[PDB]
Amino acid sequence: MQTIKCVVVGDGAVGKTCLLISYTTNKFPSEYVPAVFDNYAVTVMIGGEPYTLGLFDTAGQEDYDRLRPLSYPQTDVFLVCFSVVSPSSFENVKEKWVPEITHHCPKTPFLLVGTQIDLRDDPSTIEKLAKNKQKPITPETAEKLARDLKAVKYVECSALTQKGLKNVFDEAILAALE
Repeated sequence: MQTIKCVVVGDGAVGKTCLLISYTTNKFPSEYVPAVFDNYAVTVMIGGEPYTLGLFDTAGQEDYDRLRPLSYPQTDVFLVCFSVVSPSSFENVKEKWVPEITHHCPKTPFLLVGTQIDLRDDPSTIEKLAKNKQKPITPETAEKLARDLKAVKYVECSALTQKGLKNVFDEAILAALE
């Protein structure tokens, strides 16, 4: 209980980096991304009881056989991030993440977060989809996928505005107790 380990991972997600950096100091635009990606540790004050928080993010490598599972994951909280503006990203959650989770041995609470709301497929974007007749998927269609097995809870956040972190900020504390 001295420290809380949490891992962050999403399916591709082009704005995956901007999501992590925006939390460190705000930077959705990420006009310029850093070369090598390093990990950052931050602590939050709560009722006067500061707790350290370790954030882990994949930075390519892979070919180094990092082996996240380490035959014994030390993560007590698993976070997932996906976009609801693209269709292929919707199936990717079930085609790869649903089965891949088996390697992690579903024995811990999972949280499903929806990001990129508000944009809901900006107009210029829905036009590009209209040509392929894809159309964006609604959050209700995604919520059913989480309740397909045993999703603990689902939440939506807007990174474009500070309305996204405020939603996942209160929920993040709940995991701290666990």
